[PDB]
Amino acid sequence: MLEQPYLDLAKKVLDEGHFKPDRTHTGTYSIFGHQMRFDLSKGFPLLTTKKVPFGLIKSELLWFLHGDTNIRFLLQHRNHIWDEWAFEKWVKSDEYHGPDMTDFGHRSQKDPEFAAVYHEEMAKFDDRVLHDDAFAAKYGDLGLVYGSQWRAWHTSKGDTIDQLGDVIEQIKTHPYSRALIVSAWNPEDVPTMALPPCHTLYQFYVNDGKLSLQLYQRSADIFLGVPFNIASYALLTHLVAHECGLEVGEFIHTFGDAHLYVNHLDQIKEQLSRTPRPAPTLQLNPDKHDIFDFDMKDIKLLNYDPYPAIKAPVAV
Amino acid sequence: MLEQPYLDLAKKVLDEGHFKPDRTHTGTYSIFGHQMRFDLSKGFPLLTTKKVPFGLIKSELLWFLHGDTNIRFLLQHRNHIWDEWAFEKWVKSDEYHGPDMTDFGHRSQKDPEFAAVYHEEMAKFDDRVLHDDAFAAKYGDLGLVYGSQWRAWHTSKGDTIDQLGDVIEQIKTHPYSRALIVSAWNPEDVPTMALPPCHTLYQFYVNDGKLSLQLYQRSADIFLGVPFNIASYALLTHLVAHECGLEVGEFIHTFGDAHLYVNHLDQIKEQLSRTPRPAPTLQLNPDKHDIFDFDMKDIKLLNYDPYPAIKAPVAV
Ligand SMILES: O=c1ccn([C@H]2C[C@H](O)[C@@H](COP(=O)(O)O)O2)c(=O)[nH]1
Ligand SMILES: O=c1ccn([C@H]2C[C@H](O)[C@@H](COP(=O)(O)O)O2)c(=O)[nH]1
Repeated sequence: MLEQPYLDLAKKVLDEGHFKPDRTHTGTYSIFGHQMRFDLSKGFPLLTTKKVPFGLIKSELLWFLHGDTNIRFLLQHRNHIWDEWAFEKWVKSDEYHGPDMTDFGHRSQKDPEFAAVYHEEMAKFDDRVLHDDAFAAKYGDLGLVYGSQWRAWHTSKGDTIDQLGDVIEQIKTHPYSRALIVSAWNPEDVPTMALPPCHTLYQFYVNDGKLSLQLYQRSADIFLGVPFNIASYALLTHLVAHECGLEVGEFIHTFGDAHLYVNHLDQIKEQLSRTPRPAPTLQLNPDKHDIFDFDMKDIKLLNYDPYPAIKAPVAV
Repeated sequence: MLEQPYLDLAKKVLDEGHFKPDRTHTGTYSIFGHQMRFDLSKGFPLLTTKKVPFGLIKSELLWFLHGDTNIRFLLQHRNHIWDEWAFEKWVKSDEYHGPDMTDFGHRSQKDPEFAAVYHEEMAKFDDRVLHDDAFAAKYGDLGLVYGSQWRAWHTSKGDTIDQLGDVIEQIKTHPYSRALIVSAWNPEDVPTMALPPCHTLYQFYVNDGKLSLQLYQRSADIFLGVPFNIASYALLTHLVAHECGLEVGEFIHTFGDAHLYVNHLDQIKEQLSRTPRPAPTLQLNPDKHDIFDFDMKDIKLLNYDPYPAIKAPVAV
């Protein structure tokens, strides 16, 4: 079926993936360099071998698409994918008066009581970002997250470039352009970032009237990351095609360091014994065409019928 | 043999490569998305199925390595790879008093006399850049060529970053870093460039004590470009390893738009009937270690024994 390339990457890593020490304190089995591709005319590459929440994907993408850097948008749609990053800022600031929270991610993963204290504090934070406009403005704003690199690349003139909106125009005028690239990697900022963009750079290509996208990920966590990463960019490819009145082609996923955290081995294995089902089908709103103005209800997933979810530890 | 991956890309493009209109006015057969890899412990991937001038590769690389943007360095080593770009600037400037030269590349490819006039003017230019220090400084300096993007990324503070020297330090301190990336793609400059960098971005990786590099090329001309592109980055990988006291691993070559100009079909075909020979062997100077201070005589190619050269039209 459609998702086989994923399953083959997992198998691949389990076999010849070498043990390499990673930034976190968990180990990894990894390979360097891998291309994988999905034919979007065959369906949406949302894994059926485990329930992946399409909502977190759909709302996070619109977030980037709006050039939004404030977590407040995510939280209103019950998306806490980025909470961790806002919170850490809030914690080491002068206005924080409460439990230590140092190394919170590790400490919570290691202490029962702490985790509960953590969720009380993070619960407080999420309420402040939601209601206190000044708080949201001072702590919910991440600054350098995708939607900013995509839609507001700050120039040396202090100006700002809409990389994405710009390339979409070139796609409509010079479809045969071999430079329809959007990059999220800025050398001046990357050395002072908690996490440089994993999704370094992507490229569009148009031939025979159908759109294609190739993403370059410098670091991927197979079991947890990739299932989300694939759906995000396959979805981007759809929306861009919708806008450009083009047909959908292929999503090519190139990798740098593709890895599997050792604390995920049993889970990946169990998944590897499941039989892919017929991939779901995506439906974008026919009437709406400005994908920058698209909202939740304009993107639908039909016939998604996956296997139960596989819970697994997040590495630290 | 070693170069089979190249030959397979060529075969691949000839078979399912679709005809796509390109920027120039020649046509192309192309594919979007391709990974190819070479095991540098097996030898240097300099094609034996046709004589590729290692010198133009070796001297151009040192050029980039020195953060040099002035063509004057190339010309002293009889390298005219970049002349075309300096010259065009010189031509449309106030100080140019001579034959029209408009569209010179095409006009020369189309007129016998013109071509001779062209080579007289370009001969003049090359002598001025070589001897007139102010001329060299005003016309030989390209400004935004690789060695600048690599070793002097201009920041928004007007400052300058040595991307390359910086990553080499991280390789020596955090070998297991999944962010050892050097990028040559700057969104603010790319929309005002004759040719945005084809060699968009590369990534290093270290495991089991041996270095690896993966290059991402957004546009490749199989017959003419790639044979040079491969040797350039395989060589970079060697020098970086030499510096870091590491072993050499693999060169992974990912592609965006890989193409074959139709005016190269007979030539590629003829090459495809040749039988690869044993790949040559590279030797870097054992005593010298600062690769930024390396010069010609510190890099040697042993046992290179290729088939005759294949002359073919440059597309325009
Ligand atoms: O969408 C994403 C975002 C992150 N990661 C992972 C990759 C690594 O596991 C970690 C980033 O590690 P570093 O390369 O920064 O060290 O986060 C993914 O797999 N997918
Ligand atoms: O080292 C190089 C440099 C350039 N090119 C080619 C790729 C294309 O043939 C042309 C650049 O075309 P655009 O993508 O800019 O349109 O130059 C190569 O193959 N190898």
